Amino acid sequence: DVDNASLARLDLERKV
Amino acid sequence: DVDNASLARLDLERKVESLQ
Amino acid sequence: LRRQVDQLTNDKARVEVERDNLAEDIMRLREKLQEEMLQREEAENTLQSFRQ
Amino acid sequence: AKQESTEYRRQVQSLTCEVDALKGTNESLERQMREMEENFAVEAANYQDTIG
Amino acid sequence: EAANRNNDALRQAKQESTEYRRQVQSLTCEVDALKGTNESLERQMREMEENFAVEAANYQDTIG
Amino acid sequence: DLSEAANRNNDALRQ
Repeated sequence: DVDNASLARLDLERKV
Repeated sequence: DVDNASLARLDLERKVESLQ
Repeated sequence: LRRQVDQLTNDKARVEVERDNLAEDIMRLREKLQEEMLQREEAENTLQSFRQ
Repeated sequence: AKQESTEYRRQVQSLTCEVDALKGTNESLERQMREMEENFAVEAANYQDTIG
Repeated sequence: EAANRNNDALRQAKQESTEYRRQVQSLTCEVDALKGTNESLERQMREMEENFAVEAANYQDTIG
Repeated sequence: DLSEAANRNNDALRQ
């Protein structure tokens, strides 16, 4: 769930 | 190790909050 | 950088769930094997008072 | 009849601890299912929020 | 900024969830271990019911 | 405003 959360962080980073 | 992964995830959290 | 993140963290999460299954089975087997001890290791030495 | 009533008392006491341990193993599976189910509810919510 | 306080809640709840899933699962298993302890403590009370009973009756079989 | 009010309601409903 650090990986499942990090794949979700990269979709947020793509916005950022 | 879980704290270091939480420091990584924490920059993109505070960024995507601020960028609204 | 973030494309290196997505491809690195997920092949690690594949290897980690290939171990999380073993650690869930051992933790499940602890609870059961301790319920087995709760009867068997009481009976064992209690019945050695009676072995005499 | 008192010796038979003392052997059936050992069978009672052994079979009580054996089925109390199998019940305690089923409650241990119930509790491990909860701690996986608490993760699954949190993983579903984190995934849906991350997508939206 | 009234909206950033909500984006911060959504970013902190993701960080929180990484301990919260463990806190939930530990407090589940510590309740569940107290529950397997309480059924097994009533088994110590059954084995005490037999102990007070054999103390009362089997001692008077030895008097018999 | 509307998106982060909708995120707050989603996130209190996740907590």
